Amino acid sequence: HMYIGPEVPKEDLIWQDPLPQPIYNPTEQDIIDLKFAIADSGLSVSELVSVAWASASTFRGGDKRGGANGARLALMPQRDWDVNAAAVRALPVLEKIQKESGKASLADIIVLAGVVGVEKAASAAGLSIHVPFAPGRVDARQDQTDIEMFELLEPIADGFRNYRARLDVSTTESLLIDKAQQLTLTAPEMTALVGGMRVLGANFDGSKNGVFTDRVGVLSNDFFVNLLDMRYEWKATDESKELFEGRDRETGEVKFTASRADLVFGSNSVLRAVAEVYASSDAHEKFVKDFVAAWVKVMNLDRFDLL
Repeated sequence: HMYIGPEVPKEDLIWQDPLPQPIYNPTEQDIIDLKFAIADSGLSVSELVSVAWASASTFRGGDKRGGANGARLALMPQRDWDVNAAAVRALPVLEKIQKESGKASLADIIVLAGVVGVEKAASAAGLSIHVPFAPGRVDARQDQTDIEMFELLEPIADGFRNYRARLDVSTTESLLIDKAQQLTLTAPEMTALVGGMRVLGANFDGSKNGVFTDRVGVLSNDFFVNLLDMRYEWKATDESKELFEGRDRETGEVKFTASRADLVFGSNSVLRAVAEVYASSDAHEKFVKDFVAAWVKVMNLDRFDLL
């Protein structure tokens, strides 16, 4: 025997010292294992969706900064932002999962969590769908973050989580459009994300505003069906016109509450045309497929390495 054969693969070698900052290269089986770990973590759909959104939603198309790479949600100041309060209570579990595994960055794991969330919400609505996921993100550390000569702004508003920091007479609807264009979303993709994320229970503070469904955590088209249902009549609750009550016209009962961010989807002609497609009988699969595309789009905004 002359030993001139192919080099045994690195996956077969018994031992190799841990790098103090490992390069990761998760295998398909690595990703599958992480998925099961996340699904069995006891994190809810809403939390899985929340933590994923919070990490990714900082992207600015204007200059191409922000997004889920680097995992700044785990660092200051993002970890402490009011709007991220719900998201951040899920981090410690992914942090532990990341350590036990050592197969992927925390940056990747955060987005994987969103993938698992959307998949579960989909099966709860009677659909098996594959949510695309690309590994490769890295974790930034606190100092690397502190030195950077660009600035990411704590958001005055994020309509996708029905968050509005203070009223200053810039309208909530225009602030939602601003966020959306920062993320380079089209009007249809913005529309699927809002409706999706509403019924998923992704409001920053657990409020029921715009949550037009009795089955939270299920990726249905409930939001759209109930928003366009003429059975309901919509009234402002006071002079601000920031908050609305939807009452059954047949029985008088107050069924829903809503903010301006929710109501605009039925109160602008273009958005409404989109909403009425998603409301359609038998448009559920189509909605789910547009929500997924939109969601994955947002999750990948900053992935210039996937050149």
